[PDB]
Amino acid sequence: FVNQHLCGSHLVEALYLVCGERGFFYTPKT
Amino acid sequence: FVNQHLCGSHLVEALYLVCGERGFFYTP
Amino acid sequence: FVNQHLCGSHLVEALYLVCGERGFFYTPKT
Amino acid sequence: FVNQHLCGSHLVEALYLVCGERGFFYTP
Amino acid sequence: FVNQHLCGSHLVEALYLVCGERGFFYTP
Amino acid sequence: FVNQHLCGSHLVEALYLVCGERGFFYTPKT
Amino acid sequence: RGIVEQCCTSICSLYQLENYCN
Amino acid sequence: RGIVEQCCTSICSLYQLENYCN
Amino acid sequence: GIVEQCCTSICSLYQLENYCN
Amino acid sequence: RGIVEQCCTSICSLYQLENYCN
Amino acid sequence: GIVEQCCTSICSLYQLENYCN
Amino acid sequence: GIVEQCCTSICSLYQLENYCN
Ligand code: NA
Ligand SMILES: [Rb+]
Repeated sequence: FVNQHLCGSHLVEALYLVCGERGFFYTPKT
Repeated sequence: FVNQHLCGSHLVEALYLVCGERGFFYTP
Repeated sequence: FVNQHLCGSHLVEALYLVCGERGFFYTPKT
Repeated sequence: FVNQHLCGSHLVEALYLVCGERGFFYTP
Repeated sequence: FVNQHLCGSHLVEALYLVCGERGFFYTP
Repeated sequence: FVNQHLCGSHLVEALYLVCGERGFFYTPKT
Repeated sequence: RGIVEQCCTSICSLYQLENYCN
Repeated sequence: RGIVEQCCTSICSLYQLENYCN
Repeated sequence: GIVEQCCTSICSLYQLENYCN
Repeated sequence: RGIVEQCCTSICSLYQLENYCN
Repeated sequence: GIVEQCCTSICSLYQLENYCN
Repeated sequence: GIVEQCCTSICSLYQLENYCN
């Protein structure tokens, strides 16, 4: 797996692969 | 035929721009 | 809506959502 | 079934790389 | 109908995250 | 064609257009 | 009913994505 | 005829995207 | 223009719409 | 057989993408 | 949180999973 | 290689093709 950096929509895009059958929560609040 | 998995790749990308600052939950 | 920053293809990608039924013009010339 | 909306998401992304410096108009 | 070209756009994007440091070949 | 910069997944994404009927090899090793 | 259903089998505007945020 | 038509219902090379720029 | 406005500084919803026809 | 086949006509987990790397 | 952890520093596979329900 | 060439400096069309088989 890609062990560097993952910003913008690609951070959200990766959460769709990693979870997949589970779904993901994305909370950026500081 | 309209695909569960592939279509959902754009839905999560769009919700990133639409919600933005607040956040969002996803469950397929 | 996301009130920060929007560069590269994501700037063009957002113009497909925001407009949608209208289309968009993209002119970068300095 | 081939979808008007979803396919167009890659068309606008590709035209960003193909045209590049010059620019482009889109109308669906 | 499930499209050879469009589906492959997400496959190459996912292989970028899955393989990552090692690398990958693609042939359609 | 876009003669500037092309990083992250977009570098891999462009290799799918440019090659297309050929495929592409992506080797990042320093 | 549901974002999955309502945005894949017919197109969605920016106001119905605002129905599904947080 | 049209990018919509000609690049969704059959695949498109990098030269026919060059037909539709600006 | 488009890039000057939203990539350099903070952009908005109802004006990247400005770029719609 | 093949990533093309096995990840387009049915969904793929992160472990079968690991079958196709380098 | 999510952004603090993976966009600022090096992220991982089995913990961006942490964010799955 | 690939990243050294196009992410660090200006890339081109007919040589990111170089990476096609
Ligand atoms: Na797609
Ligand atoms: Rb990016």
